[PDB]
Amino acid sequence: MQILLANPRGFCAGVDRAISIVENALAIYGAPIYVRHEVVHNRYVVDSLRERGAIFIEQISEVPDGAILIFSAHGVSQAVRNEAKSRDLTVFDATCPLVTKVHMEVARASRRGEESILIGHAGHPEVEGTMGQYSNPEGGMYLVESPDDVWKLTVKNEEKLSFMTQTTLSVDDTSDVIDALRKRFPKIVGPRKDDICYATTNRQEAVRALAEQAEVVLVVGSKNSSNSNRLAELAQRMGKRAFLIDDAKDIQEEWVKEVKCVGVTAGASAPDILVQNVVARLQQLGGGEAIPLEGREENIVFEVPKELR
Ligand SMILES: C=C(CO)CCOP(=O)(O)OP(=O)(O)O
Ligand code: SF4
Repeated sequence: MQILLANPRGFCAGVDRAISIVENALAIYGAPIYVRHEVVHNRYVVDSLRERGAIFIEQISEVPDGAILIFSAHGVSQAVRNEAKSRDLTVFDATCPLVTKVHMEVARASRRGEESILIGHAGHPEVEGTMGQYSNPEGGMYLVESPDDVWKLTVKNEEKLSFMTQTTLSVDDTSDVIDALRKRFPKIVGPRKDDICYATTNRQEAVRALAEQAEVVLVVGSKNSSNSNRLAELAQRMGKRAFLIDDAKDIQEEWVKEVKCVGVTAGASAPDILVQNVVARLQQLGGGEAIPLEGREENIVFEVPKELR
């Protein structure tokens, strides 16, 4: 059994920064450090940090007065940032710069009273944060997930309309939704293609190349990781069996019985030690040296805030 590794895979720049933000806070100020929402969507990263004294909560009301609070990499609404601000709290913001970029555009549209449409998945914290940058009661902020949602949307002024996207979507599904938006609203304005980040695009491109060669694909990532789910889906749609797994213990022997080529990749929040343990398990089940595919080079790093060096 040949083991192939996708490239790129694993940590993006935003996740690396967000994790360092919480590790350095804990180091500078000692435990506890409160974090609103899982800092990134990975069970192993979250447990590692909790076991070091980060405490993960869902609402600002759970955080005591005097505390240090970190916003997750997914970002937060204005109302959240305001509730934190009115409270007696030291705040560090781990929001990925690439999410912040979308926030600034939503905020600009709000100020203009011009309506905006986000493509994204209902209930995701990134969507709640980005929708929550819009407050102008005179325009509007609408969420669509699919062409069918576009076909039912009505807006107040279709001559003044722009769109934004969640950072971790399917590049291909999002393309379909934009084509629908432009047919329904010919004067809609947007970025040249979408707001899907470089890491999400590259890991999709990499898993496409991986699935071309492998009969089975394992995607290391947590159930609630939106970008990881898109990797598994992509492979499945190319007709490969694909499984989303947190660690090596999730691998079922049947999944790889009589398989000649298995591929492994990792979503943007999954640490490389988990992939190493997956490879070790595949090897026990008969695989050989893991071979990395050639891949698009990633070179972007986002530094922690100077106050957290
Ligand atoms: C940290 C992120 C903000 O885009 C995304 C990368 O990590 P993850 O925490 O797995 O988020 P997603 O559920 O949006 O994919
Ligand atoms: S997946 Fe993209 S937007 Fe989300 S944290 Fe990573 S680099 Fe930032």
